[PDB]
Amino acid sequence: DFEEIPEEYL
Amino acid sequence: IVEGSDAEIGMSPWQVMLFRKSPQELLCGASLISDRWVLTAAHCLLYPPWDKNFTENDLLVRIGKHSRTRYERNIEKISMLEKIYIHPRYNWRENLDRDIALMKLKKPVAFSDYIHPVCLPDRETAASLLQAGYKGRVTGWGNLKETGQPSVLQVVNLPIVERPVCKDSTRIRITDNMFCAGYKPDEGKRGDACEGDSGGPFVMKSPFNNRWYQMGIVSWGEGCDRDGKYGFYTHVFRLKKWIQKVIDQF
Amino acid sequence: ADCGLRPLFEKKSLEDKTERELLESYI
Ligand SMILES: CC[C@@H]1[C@@H]2[C@H](C(=O)N1Cc1ccc3c(c1)OCO3)[C@H](c1ccc(C(=N)N)cc1)N1CCC[C@@H]21
Ligand code: NA
Ligand code: NA
Repeated sequence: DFEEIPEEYL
Repeated sequence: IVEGSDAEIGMSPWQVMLFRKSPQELLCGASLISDRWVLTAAHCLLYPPWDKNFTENDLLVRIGKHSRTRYERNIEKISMLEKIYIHPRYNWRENLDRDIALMKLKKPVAFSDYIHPVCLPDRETAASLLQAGYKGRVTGWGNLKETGQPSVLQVVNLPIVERPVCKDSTRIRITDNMFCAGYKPDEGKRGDACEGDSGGPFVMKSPFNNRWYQMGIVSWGEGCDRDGKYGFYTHVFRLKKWIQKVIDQF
Repeated sequence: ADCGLRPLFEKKSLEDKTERELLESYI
């Protein structure tokens, strides 16, 4: 259930 | 956190969430102690019986958070790990003695209303505050019960327990590098850390200078909020010489 | 220098809802 974080952090 | 309550906004601005990249999940709690150093439990990172051995690249630190699952745009900050340092004598074989680790961030995090470092105790504040019956505060996004999950950061205040009572509560060999906290069954009140709260801080507000100090790290327990059991915490002051060494060397 | 003083509480002289419980325990 975690909201997506900006791809920049991945 | 079991039998705690919702945190207020900005109540624990040193709170850190350790977040796994893939699959995306809550790994543990942690603490901000400067603009580039995060403190957590060794077991959050390394635990060979369960084949746990994370590398820097495996996780993220999320700072400034309140909601557990939401991406808190314009409020949280997400940071990459440069390096993990685990206590070289962390005893994962036997009792989790010296359950402590440091993470250095790749870049300094900017402090804000929601992001601010906690103090680390010196001898005198530990001597003054780490007393049976004195209460500290534990915070985290861990489970609400031993056997759901919170929408926002949880908080519970818990009294430090006498070392003999800690010892008599468990068959584990306890060391001077651990303390326990929690109410006794006849005290009526409840509360404990639980799965997901691991690595997060046990803090106390000095009545001498009105500053918050992190006296412990959520380390282990038997179940959560069980009558006759206590949460165990890494004794931060007792390992401070290693913390200083690491930060001074790196 | 500034460690342990929260922007939304100590810096503004606002108390959180249970910090006084801790104070009362410090006997
Ligand atoms: C990875 C450790 C695990 C950790 C913490 C725990 O207690 N362990 C079990 C344990 C305990 C004592 C030990 C040990 C393992 O090996 C030797 O000494 C931790 C944990 C559990 C309960 C509490 C608590 N009730 N306050 C605090 C922390 N759990 C939750 C998920 C990870 C797991
Ligand atoms: Na015992
Ligand atoms: Na208990």
